[PDB]
Amino acid sequence: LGKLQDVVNQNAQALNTLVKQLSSNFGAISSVLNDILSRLDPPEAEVQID
Amino acid sequence: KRISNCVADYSVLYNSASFSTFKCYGVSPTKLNDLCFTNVYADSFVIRGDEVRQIAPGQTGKIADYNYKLPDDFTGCVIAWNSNNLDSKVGGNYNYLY
Repeated sequence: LGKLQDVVNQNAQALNTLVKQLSSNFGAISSVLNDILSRLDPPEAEVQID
Repeated sequence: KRISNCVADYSVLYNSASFSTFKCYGVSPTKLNDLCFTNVYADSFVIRGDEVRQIAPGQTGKIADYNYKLPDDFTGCVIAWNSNNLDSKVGGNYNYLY
């Protein structure tokens, strides 16, 4: 079945891509927000968090 | 220097009340104390009084560009102090190079 399978595969792939989006830095020095907070002071690391 | 398989605290390295300057571009000693790091490095050298200004992420000059370049994502601490009573002597101390 093609019609019933596309509506599930597309949603699952969109959810997977949403998960993948958290693995990118978006031009920052780290991906996870805890690492920059642990390694840099919050007054200076505001740009990366923003 | 490489720090591995060693547990310690930075509180002793701060309450000496003898360091003239303190430039940790990263986190407060306490901030980097509460969390757990994997490895710590130590780069020790000597420098003049007019060149401590240039040791900062995002500055130019003749020492920060030709001897040790500081990257933008520099999360380390810089601890500097005066010990001119031991590493200098009368007649001209020229043992240090740059």
